[PDB]
Amino acid sequence: ASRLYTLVLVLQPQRVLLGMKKRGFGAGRWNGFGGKVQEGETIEDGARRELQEESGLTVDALHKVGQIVFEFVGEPELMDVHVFCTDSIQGTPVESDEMRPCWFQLDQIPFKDMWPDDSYWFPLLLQKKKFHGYFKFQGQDTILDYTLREVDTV
Ligand SMILES: Fc1cnccc1-c1ccnc2[nH]ccc12
Repeated sequence: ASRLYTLVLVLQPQRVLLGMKKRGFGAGRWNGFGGKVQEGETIEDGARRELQEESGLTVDALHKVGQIVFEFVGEPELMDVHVFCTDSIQGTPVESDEMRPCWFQLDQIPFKDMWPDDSYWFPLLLQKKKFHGYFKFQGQDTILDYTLREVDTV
């Protein structure tokens, strides 16, 4: 009933890396790096793979920080997004035809140009909290209803 996705935030003490997606689903918004998990791959391995594909960066250990389920009314499949963070990467962020990376100071996170749910859970990430969330959307701009709770085990 749900499809697995990953989302990785490279979050360091004073800055966070986001990428502006150029095409496809979510294009035109700043976000972390991620995508669909493949057959025979663990969620964390898929998170690591997608970070490389989309940003050019190599991460070793990833830390689980959240799970968010998205419902888009009128679409049957829920999107089960597993969120991870890291403070330690190798490589320089790469701009490609699919993605434009940029570092942001923590006070300048571009919420108006991000998915609207990020305004709810990104501040929990910044304060090193973990969470379970569920957001029901109509279209890509309107949150009809949501739940969001902090957890000790993701
Ligand atoms: F950007 C996506 C890509 N694939 C699946 C789900 C999302 C998504 C949907 C709604 N809000 C979001 N905030 C951060 C990611 C995200």
